[PDB]
Amino acid sequence: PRIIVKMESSAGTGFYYTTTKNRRNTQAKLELKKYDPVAKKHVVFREKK
Amino acid sequence: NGRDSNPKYLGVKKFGGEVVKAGNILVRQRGTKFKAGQGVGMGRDHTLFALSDGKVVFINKGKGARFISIEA
RNA sequence: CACCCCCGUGCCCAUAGCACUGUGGAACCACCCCACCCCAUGCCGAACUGGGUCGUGAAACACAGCAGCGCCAAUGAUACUCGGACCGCAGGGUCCCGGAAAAGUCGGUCAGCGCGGGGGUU
RNA sequence: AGUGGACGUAUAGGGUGUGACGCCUGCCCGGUGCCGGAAGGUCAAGUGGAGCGGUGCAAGCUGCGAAAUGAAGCCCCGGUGAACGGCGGCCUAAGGUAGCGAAAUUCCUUGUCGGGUAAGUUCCGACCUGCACGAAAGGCGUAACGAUCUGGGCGCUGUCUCAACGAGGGACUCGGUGAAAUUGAAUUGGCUGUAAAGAUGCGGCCUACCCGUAGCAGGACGAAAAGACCCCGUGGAGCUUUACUAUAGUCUGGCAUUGGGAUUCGGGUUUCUAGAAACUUGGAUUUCUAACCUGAAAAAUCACUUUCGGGGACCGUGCUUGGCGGGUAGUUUGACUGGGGCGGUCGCCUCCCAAAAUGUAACGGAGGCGCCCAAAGGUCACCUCAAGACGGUUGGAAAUCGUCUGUAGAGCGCAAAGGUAGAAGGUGGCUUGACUGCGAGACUGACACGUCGAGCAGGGAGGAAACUCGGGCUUAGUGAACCGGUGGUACCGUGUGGAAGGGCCAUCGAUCAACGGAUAAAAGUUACCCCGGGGAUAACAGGCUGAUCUCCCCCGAGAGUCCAUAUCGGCGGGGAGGUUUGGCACCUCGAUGUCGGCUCGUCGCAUCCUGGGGCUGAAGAAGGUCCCAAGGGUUGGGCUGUUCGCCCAUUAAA
RNA sequence: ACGAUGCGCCGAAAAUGAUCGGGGCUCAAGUGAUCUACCGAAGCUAUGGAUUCAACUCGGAGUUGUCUGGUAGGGGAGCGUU
RNA sequence: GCGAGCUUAAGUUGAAAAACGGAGGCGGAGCGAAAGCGAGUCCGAAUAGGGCGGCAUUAGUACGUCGGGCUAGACUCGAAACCAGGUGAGCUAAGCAUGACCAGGUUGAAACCCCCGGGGGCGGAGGACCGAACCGGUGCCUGCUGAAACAGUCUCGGAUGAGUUGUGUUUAGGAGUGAAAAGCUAACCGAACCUGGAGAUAGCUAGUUCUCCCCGAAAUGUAUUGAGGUACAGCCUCGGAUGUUGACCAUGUCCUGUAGAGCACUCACAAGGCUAAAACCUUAUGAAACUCCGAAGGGGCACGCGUUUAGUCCGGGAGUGAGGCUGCGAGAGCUAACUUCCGUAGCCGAGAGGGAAACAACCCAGACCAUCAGCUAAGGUCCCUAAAUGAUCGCUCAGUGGUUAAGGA
RNA sequence: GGAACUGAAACAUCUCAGUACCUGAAGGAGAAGAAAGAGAAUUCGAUUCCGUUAGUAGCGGCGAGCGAACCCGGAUCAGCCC
Ligand SMILES: [Mg+2]
Ligand SMILES: [Mg+2]
Ligand SMILES: [Mg+2]
Ligand SMILES: [Mg+2]
Ligand SMILES: [Mg+2]
Ligand SMILES: [Mg+2]
Ligand SMILES: [Mg+2]
Ligand SMILES: [Mg+2]
Ligand SMILES: [Mg+2]
Ligand SMILES: [Mg+2]
Ligand SMILES: [Mg+2]
Ligand SMILES: [Mg+2]
Ligand SMILES: [Mg+2]
Ligand SMILES: [Mg+2]
Ligand SMILES: [Mg+2]
Ligand SMILES: [Mg+2]
Ligand SMILES: [Mg+2]
Ligand SMILES: [Mg+2]
Ligand SMILES: [Mg+2]
Ligand SMILES: [Mg+2]
Ligand SMILES: [Mg+2]
Ligand SMILES: [Mg+2]
Ligand SMILES: [Mg+2]
Ligand SMILES: [Mg+2]
Ligand SMILES: [Mg+2]
Ligand SMILES: [Mg+2]
Ligand SMILES: [Mg+2]
Ligand SMILES: [Mg+2]
Ligand SMILES: [Mg+2]
Ligand SMILES: [Mg+2]
Ligand SMILES: [Mg+2]
Ligand SMILES: [Mg+2]
Ligand SMILES: [Mg+2]
Ligand SMILES: [Mg+2]
Ligand SMILES: [Mg+2]
Ligand SMILES: [Mg+2]
Ligand SMILES: [Mg+2]
Ligand SMILES: [Mg+2]
Ligand SMILES: [Mg+2]
Ligand SMILES: [Mg+2]
Ligand SMILES: [Mg+2]
Ligand SMILES: [Mg+2]
Ligand SMILES: [Mg+2]
Ligand SMILES: [Mg+2]
Ligand SMILES: [Mg+2]
Ligand SMILES: [Mg+2]
Ligand SMILES: [Mg+2]
Ligand SMILES: [Mg+2]
Ligand SMILES: [Mg+2]
Ligand SMILES: [Mg+2]
Ligand SMILES: [Mg+2]
Ligand SMILES: [Mg+2]
Ligand SMILES: [Mg+2]
Ligand SMILES: [Mg+2]
Ligand SMILES: [Mg+2]
Ligand SMILES: [Mg+2]
Ligand SMILES: [Mg+2]
Ligand SMILES: [Mg+2]
Ligand SMILES: [Mg+2]
Ligand SMILES: [Mg+2]
Ligand SMILES: [Mg+2]
Ligand SMILES: [Mg+2]
Ligand SMILES: [Mg+2]
Ligand SMILES: [Mg+2]
Ligand SMILES: [Mg+2]
Ligand SMILES: [Mg+2]
Ligand SMILES: [Mg+2]
Ligand SMILES: [Mg+2]
Ligand SMILES: [Mg+2]
Ligand SMILES: [Mg+2]
Ligand SMILES: [Mg+2]
Ligand SMILES: [Mg+2]
Ligand SMILES: [Mg+2]
Ligand SMILES: [Mg+2]
Ligand SMILES: [Mg+2]
Ligand SMILES: [Mg+2]
Ligand SMILES: [Mg+2]
Ligand SMILES: [Mg+2]
Ligand SMILES: [Mg+2]
Ligand SMILES: [Mg+2]
Ligand SMILES: [Mg+2]
Ligand SMILES: [Mg+2]
Ligand SMILES: [Mg+2]
Ligand SMILES: [Mg+2]
Ligand SMILES: [Mg+2]
Ligand SMILES: [Mg+2]
Ligand SMILES: [Mg+2]
Ligand SMILES: [Mg+2]
Ligand SMILES: [Mg+2]
Ligand SMILES: [Mg+2]
Ligand SMILES: [Mg+2]
Ligand SMILES: [Mg+2]
Ligand SMILES: [Mg+2]
Ligand SMILES: [Mg+2]
Ligand SMILES: [Mg+2]
Ligand SMILES: [Mg+2]
Ligand SMILES: [Mg+2]
Ligand SMILES: [Mg+2]
Ligand SMILES: [Mg+2]
Ligand SMILES: [Mg+2]
Ligand SMILES: [Mg+2]
Ligand SMILES: [Mg+2]
Ligand SMILES: [Mg+2]
Ligand SMILES: [Mg+2]
Repeated sequence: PRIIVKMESSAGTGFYYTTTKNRRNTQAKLELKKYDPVAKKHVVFREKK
Repeated sequence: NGRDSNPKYLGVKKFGGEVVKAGNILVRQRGTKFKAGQGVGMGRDHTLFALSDGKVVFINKGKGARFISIEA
């Protein structure tokens, strides 16, 4: 198995994926950050995958 | 044993009395063996590089109180 | 920078610091003064903090004395060493020239320079 | 095709292993093999084609494509040993039935006792503590047999003490014929030193008239075969197997050769008062004789006919499927390494070594990493830690609170060094800069990688702002390149338009850890060995060293009743010699023959005898021990290849 | 009488034949201190001579200086044979 | 030669001679992954860069010669092997068909017949006995450039059987045959021979010849199925450009944590006082991984305030990547080694000449040539053997000189 | 029908190579040949051979390496029969 994993993060409207490790450790489900790809402003990123 | 690790050629890369271009690296260090005077800015691994072109000068009362300024 | 003194903020960057200690007083600063609220304490207006006089120089702080402590610190002499030139089988060591500490003694100091302001001799 | 088995047919033929005869042949089906079973698991092509897509106006064409159904075979379950085997280490399937045992098996080992010899490492018989016996890779016996091996005894011997005399064929001399391996060139001595460390050839010193001839076998590291031992070569070959890969062969499903039919049909169509006759597309047993195979009759193999006889749509063969496949075949089987092997190591981080720049080796001295953290980040704001003493509730050396001291004696996620008190340590509020596009400048590296990085854009986050954010105090938390997966993008996309496929940006797959990484895919063995090389490199011998070995000397505790030193000398120290086991790797792998014996010897002296002494715990005698002394001398046998050692029996002494 | 020291004695045995290189040396040829005088190299100086380079002159030549140990190697000028 | 252009190939026509032949090649524009834009271009949402032109527009191209590179035997010789198609059973390993051979002597199985399994006769069996041929090779010796490429004398095995032997014949290369050694297969069988592939490959060895001039190395670093081999640096040389940038030495400045030295922290540790002994004080010490300290030196910069001549880059060719000693400084070792591994200087490698008897490394001194010239270095001056049996104050009477120490006198 | 050394610095795909070799048919030659083609201009108009395109395209453990064709230029050019 593994503990930590490399999870992906698609934007609302889905153009992009930033990919970085979380860890099943403290993060038992949560994955909600933000970044700017195709749109100007940084947008919400649901790092579920 | 018989193990060992690569050299990290650290040092005072630029010695006082050396003109320096902006972005020249002047001291390499594990930490703040030098503490960066006026004109200099210290990086992530605590190497400190000049920002402004000019002469390099050592402020140095020592005992962790050594600083590197650059004079234009 | 007329003379002192206070509040602050620098340079310096323990020869400036500690302790013993004495002066200080509503001028400055400081505690005490109260707290539903601004604001805050992972409990306490102790800390921030907001509303103020008395009171008091107690404590803290400022300023003087102070060589018990720390801090600095020669000269002199070495240690060591650059070059030169040697001995000992060896560990090791010597000589010539020149650079030369560390520790200790002698002795030095409870500092030294600014800038703005406040109140004094009215 | 044809043959052998075999013109044989289960009392025969093939294979495997034991190896007359005798008494016998125990335990253990767990793995492996094989033989049975075959409820279930898995498993190819094929049958099926539900759906997912292109491309066309569409008909249609076309790329993928499940579920179910598909054999052997493996997983599973029994069993099988005169199957492969196992029957031991202060739980495994079991743990040794008989018989034997110091063995052809015994390391310690010359085991202990007895036998035999004056003396027995051998041998024989007992014992058993069987390193490391054992029952058809057979256990225990066995008469007879053996150019078999071992031990003994008789007999006789020149095997020997110890050699002598004789014969003949050489050998030698004369005449005739007359080669060979070899050969840098030779005007080619002894010592001692020196040099690549074994000198005729370099140094000194000694000796030596020129030349033969018969002899010997120390030297010329003599001769001969570019070491068969050892190491190396990304050499070779033979052999092995549960290394890899294939594959003859071999088993299995489907299709063709290959067919009528009855019989049960999950189903097809037009057929008809949920229904069945014409009929199947198949499958399934069963059966049939024209395909085919095979056998008998004047016509031996073959063809005909066969009153014919048997099998039979199987067997055989063609394609294709999946399995078995050391029988065959082609190969893989790492390096460093004070010789190879074994052990260890292979990448990154920290310190010392590292000789005050950077750098620097070692199978040198120490230890870490193959990750973590949704907050251990960004920012804003706020706290200050060990430890001690006095005092204290159930606790008391150390819980917890309270005062005093407290540039840190703490902490910093893991290892340490640096660093840190105005914080990187501790504690909250907000949110993600754990951003996209860039990169002036440098550090570092052979490259390739790697490190740091001001500032600009778009846009965020915190702060009232200055400002700070493109990860963590820092230094480890990692692998180019190829081949592919997933999401975007709209660059190529072969006549054109599309699509298939490809490119790009993102991301995923690596103890490829032998960590710059030979393939997608790989172990042994050689003593039957072969080649090419190496004194680049071991075994011997010489050399250098001298830890270990041999020896001496100093001291002096005590022993010696007494008295250190007649003798002996703790615990420590100093030297010598090069004889031991070594280290090192210097000459020698186009060759330096190695252990023991035998034969010749010669030298040292640290002296076993003999000679001269001193002291003595020397009355005498026999001694002890030290000094001077190398002329000579120092025995014969049993045991073992032995050196050695033990023993017999003597010695001036062995 | 303990001491510092200068030069020496003992301590101090290996293997074919000895030795400081030999002779021989104290009636110094040992030694420590000084001072000369000479020997002594392919180093340096003299005379002659030729190359490499470079300046300097005339349409390689000549002058002045200078240089010339050499393995793997790089460069250059040339001699011999068909 | 022609030059912003330059030139053919195949061929055609001529040949005692060469011309024609422009298909085609190179220069002229680059950036990009490509579409594609174009002195601009890729990355990107615009500005920060990369390559590129301007600028120095550095002129190209067809030949010749030569240095290198590639590919092919590719400087020459040299494998053990592998594969293909053949040739071989006239040797030898077996089979088959068919013929032949085995003196002589010993022993006396059954069966058969008498007297009671036993005795007698009789008979003539056997992988029986002895021993010639013959077949075979057991032990010593000789032979060992042989008489002989496997024998000879003597000794030994069998010798009616699983025997010997003729002829003819069959079986062969991963194949045959094998009472089993991997033995035999035409005198080298763990895979014959011949021809061929084929000049296999060879990171391995050896060898590579005419002369003179000039310069002159390396045995280091990193990477490697790498270590005795290669790649890239490092060092050499040739040419072009640059133009003192070099180099030593001096001044100025900065950086360093060694020697030493110290305990202020860490480990250790020496005698005491103090005390529920950690702690504490007086005194006393060691430290590669201890540092309150801390030189000499050393490195970077700048100058040249001073003598010198190297340097830098760019293009062609290399080799070297095995080092050896000594001294100093460390590690490893035993404070061993002509030991092993690093730093550093010098020599040797690549070095001649004088000294050190001799002697790559030590001490002196870098050989252009010639001289029957002079001064010197190290080292020397009794004879060998060149040069003071020099001078002056001593020292040692030991041949010390001309081989150590603790210790004694 | 069909190698293997060899290269790949090992070695399986790969190459070495349809090389060597064996075997068959045949001639002075042979083969091939008169487009159900190349190809992208609605061109070409049999086959063979040279130059070239060109180491371009492309194939490849995308490794060692392997490598076209069209256009165009020449040599020769006849299409005939069922
Ligand atoms: Mg170790
Ligand atoms: Mg002084
Ligand atoms: Mg000096
Ligand atoms: Mg010195
Ligand atoms: Mg001095
Ligand atoms: Mg057997
Ligand atoms: Mg015994
Ligand atoms: Mg025995
Ligand atoms: Mg037995
Ligand atoms: Mg006995
Ligand atoms: Mg016995
Ligand atoms: Mg058995
Ligand atoms: Mg047996
Ligand atoms: Mg017998
Ligand atoms: Mg026999
Ligand atoms: Mg006997
Ligand atoms: Mg006689
Ligand atoms: Mg005679
Ligand atoms: Mg004669
Ligand atoms: Mg004659
Ligand atoms: Mg010697
Ligand atoms: Mg020598
Ligand atoms: Mg001689
Ligand atoms: Mg001579
Ligand atoms: Mg002889
Ligand atoms: Mg050899
Ligand atoms: Mg060999
Ligand atoms: Mg091999
Ligand atoms: Mg098959
Ligand atoms: Mg298959
Ligand atoms: Mg095999
Ligand atoms: Mg190896
Ligand atoms: Mg350093
Ligand atoms: Mg090195
Ligand atoms: Mg902070
Ligand atoms: Mg920034
Ligand atoms: Mg911004
Ligand atoms: Mg705001
Ligand atoms: Mg995609
Ligand atoms: Mg790979
Ligand atoms: Mg590597
Ligand atoms: Mg053999
Ligand atoms: Mg050799
Ligand atoms: Mg050697
Ligand atoms: Mg040896
Ligand atoms: Mg030995
Ligand atoms: Mg030889
Ligand atoms: Mg020889
Ligand atoms: Mg004696
Ligand atoms: Mg006596
Ligand atoms: Mg007596
Ligand atoms: Mg003797
Ligand atoms: Mg005199
Ligand atoms: Mg003179
Ligand atoms: Mg001279
Ligand atoms: Mg000269
Ligand atoms: Mg002249
Ligand atoms: Mg020269
Ligand atoms: Mg010279
Ligand atoms: Mg020369
Ligand atoms: Mg440019
Ligand atoms: Mg040319
Ligand atoms: Mg050349
Ligand atoms: Mg080249
Ligand atoms: Mg060859
Ligand atoms: Mg017989
Ligand atoms: Mg008998
Ligand atoms: Mg025989
Ligand atoms: Mg007999
Ligand atoms: Mg062959
Ligand atoms: Mg076979
Ligand atoms: Mg033979
Ligand atoms: Mg070939
Ligand atoms: Mg190498
Ligand atoms: Mg290179
Ligand atoms: Mg420069
Ligand atoms: Mg300069
Ligand atoms: Mg020290
Ligand atoms: Mg240094
Ligand atoms: Mg200047
Ligand atoms: Mg070059
Ligand atoms: Mg090397
Ligand atoms: Mg070295
Ligand atoms: Mg040691
Ligand atoms: Mg050495
Ligand atoms: Mg060595
Ligand atoms: Mg050499
Ligand atoms: Mg030299
Ligand atoms: Mg010399
Ligand atoms: Mg000498
Ligand atoms: Mg001489
Ligand atoms: Mg020599
Ligand atoms: Mg020499
Ligand atoms: Mg030497
Ligand atoms: Mg000298
Ligand atoms: Mg002279
Ligand atoms: Mg002199
Ligand atoms: Mg004389
Ligand atoms: Mg002494
Ligand atoms: Mg290869
Ligand atoms: Mg191969
Ligand atoms: Mg052919
Ligand atoms: Mg032919
Ligand atoms: Mg023919």
